[PDB]
Amino acid sequence: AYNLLKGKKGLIFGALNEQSIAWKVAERAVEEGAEIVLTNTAVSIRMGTIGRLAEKCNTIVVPADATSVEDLENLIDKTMEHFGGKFDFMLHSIGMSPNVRKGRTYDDLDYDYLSKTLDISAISFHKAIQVARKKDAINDWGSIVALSYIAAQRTLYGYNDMADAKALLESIARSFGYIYGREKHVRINTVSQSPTPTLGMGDLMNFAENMSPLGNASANDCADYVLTLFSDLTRKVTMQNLYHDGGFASMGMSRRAMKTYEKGMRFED
Amino acid sequence: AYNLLKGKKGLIFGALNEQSIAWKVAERAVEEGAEIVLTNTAVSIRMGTIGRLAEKCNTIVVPADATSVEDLENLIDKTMEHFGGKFDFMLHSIGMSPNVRKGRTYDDLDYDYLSKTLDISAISFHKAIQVARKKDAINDWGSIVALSYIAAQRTLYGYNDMADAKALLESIARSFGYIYGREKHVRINTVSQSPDLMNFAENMSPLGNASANDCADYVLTLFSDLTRKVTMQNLYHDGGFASMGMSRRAMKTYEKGMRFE
Amino acid sequence: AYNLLKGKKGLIFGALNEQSIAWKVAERAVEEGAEIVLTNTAVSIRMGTIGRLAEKCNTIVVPADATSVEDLENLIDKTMEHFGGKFDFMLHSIGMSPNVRKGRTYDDLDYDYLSKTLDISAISFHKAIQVARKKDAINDWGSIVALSYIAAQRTLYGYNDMADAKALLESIARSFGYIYGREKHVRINTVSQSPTPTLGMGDLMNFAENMSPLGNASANDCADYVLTLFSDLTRKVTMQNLYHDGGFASMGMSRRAMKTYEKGMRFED
Amino acid sequence: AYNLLKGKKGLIFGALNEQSIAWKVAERAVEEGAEIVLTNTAVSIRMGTIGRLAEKCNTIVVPADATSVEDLENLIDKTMEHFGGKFDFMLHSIGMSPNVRKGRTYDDLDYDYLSKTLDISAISFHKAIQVARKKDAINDWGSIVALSYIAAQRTLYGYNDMADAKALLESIARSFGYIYGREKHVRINTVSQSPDLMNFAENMSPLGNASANDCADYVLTLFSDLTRKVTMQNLYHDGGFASMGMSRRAMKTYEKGMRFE
Repeated sequence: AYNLLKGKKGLIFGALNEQSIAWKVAERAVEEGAEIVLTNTAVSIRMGTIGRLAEKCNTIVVPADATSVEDLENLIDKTMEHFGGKFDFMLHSIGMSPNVRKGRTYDDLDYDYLSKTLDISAISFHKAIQVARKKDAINDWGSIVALSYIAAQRTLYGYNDMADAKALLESIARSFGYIYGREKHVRINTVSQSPTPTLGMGDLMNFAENMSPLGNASANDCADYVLTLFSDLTRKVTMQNLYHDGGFASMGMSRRAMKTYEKGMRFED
Repeated sequence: AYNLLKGKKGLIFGALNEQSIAWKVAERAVEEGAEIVLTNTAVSIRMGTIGRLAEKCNTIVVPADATSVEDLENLIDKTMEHFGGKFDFMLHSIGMSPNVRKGRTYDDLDYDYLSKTLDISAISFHKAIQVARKKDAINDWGSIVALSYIAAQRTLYGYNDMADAKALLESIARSFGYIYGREKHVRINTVSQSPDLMNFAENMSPLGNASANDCADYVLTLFSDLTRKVTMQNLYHDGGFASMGMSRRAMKTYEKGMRFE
Repeated sequence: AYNLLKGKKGLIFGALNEQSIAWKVAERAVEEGAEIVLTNTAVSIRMGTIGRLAEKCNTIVVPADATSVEDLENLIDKTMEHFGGKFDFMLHSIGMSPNVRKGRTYDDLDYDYLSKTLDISAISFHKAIQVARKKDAINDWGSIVALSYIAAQRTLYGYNDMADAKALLESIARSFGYIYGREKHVRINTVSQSPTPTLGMGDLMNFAENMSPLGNASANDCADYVLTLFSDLTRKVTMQNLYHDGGFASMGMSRRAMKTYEKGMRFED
Repeated sequence: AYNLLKGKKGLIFGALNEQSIAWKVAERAVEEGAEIVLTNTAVSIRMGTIGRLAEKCNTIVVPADATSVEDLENLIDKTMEHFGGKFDFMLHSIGMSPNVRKGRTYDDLDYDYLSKTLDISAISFHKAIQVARKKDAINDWGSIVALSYIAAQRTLYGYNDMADAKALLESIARSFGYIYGREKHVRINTVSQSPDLMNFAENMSPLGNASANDCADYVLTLFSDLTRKVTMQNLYHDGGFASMGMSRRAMKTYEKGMRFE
């Protein structure tokens, strides 16, 4: 409780449940003296899950499909209403693939499903920032963050069209980082996070834990790092893809990972 | 004339005119002993230019919208009929942004325009590979190349949504490289080619900018058996640009600009 | 003044004068509630410059050639004495090239001078960390930072053998990051900083200012960012080369840089 | 046999035995119509193995400690005498760590050992290029390659100070690439080659690990005129390893390891 975000206002997407990273950013950002507004889809809100978080953080849950420019124009107006003007930061934490959910392989994509994957997981970020820019919703030296994963750089079996969506997301962070930065000094970055619970499940989380010298970064560790990016101490950090993974991105082989791999290869013999 | 591609068969997208990289790849690939099939839009073919290349390369041009799975299915069928079965290599050299054409700023995109940008410039690559995979069109140890640009990594003002499309294209090369590679050992790579920006890149690059002729020669290596273990790479072909922070030549021009200010 | 480094102890190398980045990290780290020890060469101290900073921050200036394992073993003992035990963080900010100073070009190196360049600018970092590790000088979840520059990745005319030294420095951060991390969860990173005053002079600082949407990062901006890395909020950030450059690393061409370049190319005609 | 290097002349360091990449580069380079000169340490030559390669390649082996500027001066003189003037390409394939040989952990390095590691594995590359530049030994549009490994970017437990030496080697390629390129248009690149680690890399890489034969073929492309605009690059030649996060094959082996635990 350093009061890092004292007198700072933000919008957080993608708080579903207590386990979700955007949920932890929300409750941890207020803890640091921030006012926030929450958003998710009606089918996400109606369940009644996020409302509980929007009790804790005081503040409101504004319904919006983040792929709908209309829903985003409403979201920004209702967000700016609630704060009584501009805000400082925004957390984008959205992404799913109908290709993954319908069990299509990467060499058997449905291209309507792919358009949805790219729209929900990446273009939504551009849409959210463009609506904000047009309504001048964000103060000078504000901070926009989107969550990403290293499949954007290095292919992960079964992660499918989400890898390509994360690459597109990270590029939008650069492209829009330049425009918003040269104009109003607003910084835009991606945090490339460890695989986190709720093919990003059991065996992969063990591999990444063992490979990473500091182990996997928790959702709480992620929330911790993101606060730094919303603080004035990261003002000159923009257009970056920041690995938050206990060193995973910088590792070829750990002794601990090889010890497991060698057993898989040798144990029987 | 090394006969690098003797006995090899190729499909080439994006040959428009004599200045096109894809055009130079087609004529160099035939010089190196490859058989090829050309493809572009019906409208491109109708303008009469690509027919000149098909005659020189002793082959056919098959009309296809590369964003249309149906057209790509027809194309792969006609290509395999022309060759009498499977082929070895494929060049994707397509890309266009309606947002750029209409002079839209990056913070005033049309999202229907952006959909077209991504589809023509990136998803068209996935579509062509997936149709080829389903028809088993490509021989084991085949080679697929798409052309890209460093805006995929580093922002160029005014390159607009094409930067994001290139980032997506390069990711498709990796995603599909893994899938096509593990089975049939087909390699998939992007060549990040050279492009006032032209003058800046020329002076920044110790060897100067790569020409379309230069790029054609480099792509031949990737279709050759000599690059069989090179896959899922984004290969800078730019006379050193991607590895430069500042050259003497580029700094001298910039300094003169600071003094005229 | 968030009290980020409340009850935290560190060692800072390379404070020469008020303009120097390690000087600003020192005075800014105490401001955030840290105790520090200062070090430089006798010829740096004797001038009497750093002593003034070691008045402001209370604490001592311990003389040490950071290329001498003997001087470093003394430094760590005297540092741990002064704190009455282990410390938490360490700032490495050392580097020069006799090749640069004697005006030799990269294709006319003196190889004794190169050994010195690599030793002062990179191997010194390994030496400092190895001495610390052998004396268990650093608490669990401690943070080691070395300052670097993008010439490590992208060649800069006239920057000479320093580019190769920065590449070697950044690699040591990874190599030692893994060892110190898997054992005692100590994180190790490099901050790749903007060109900063005291070929990293006038025309280059203008180019980097114009190219970077947020302009060059100051020594004060750098000190700000480094505090985040010493804080508990970056615990899972290790083996990273972190660009702090107003977006330089992520830029191909800004409108503002091209406006200057086009004048250089066209103005006369 | 493409005659890729017809009329070209090369100097090759690091050929020890039939299994060496440098050995395979020498014999493939001659097959492709190059003339070469071989170099290794006096002690290496005395063991009798490399003389077999010099006979096959119809050439000489010149003794040189590649860390000795004096020996490199003698080598470049003898090479240029053998060829009757300038040559086109050079392969650096040297590297050894006394710290690794003596089983020193990375947090217990000997700094005299580390000096030797850096000198043999990295600075030797600068030394050879600088001596070649001063004697103007290399033709315009020549090609210099050194062999590297991805430990330069991503940490492998037990690869030790060799990881840092590879990071330094790759930086020298860029630093010297710019200087040699701007004048004489000589390209300088590193090839980041494949290497239980061998099994892990084989299963992670969609195409499997690159062999020394594979690497020789790829290096031929970099000595050929077809790669003239490729410089200051670190080129992964690894069947896709550098672009992989996790493969099905690698994950299956790892899963079996988790269950045996």
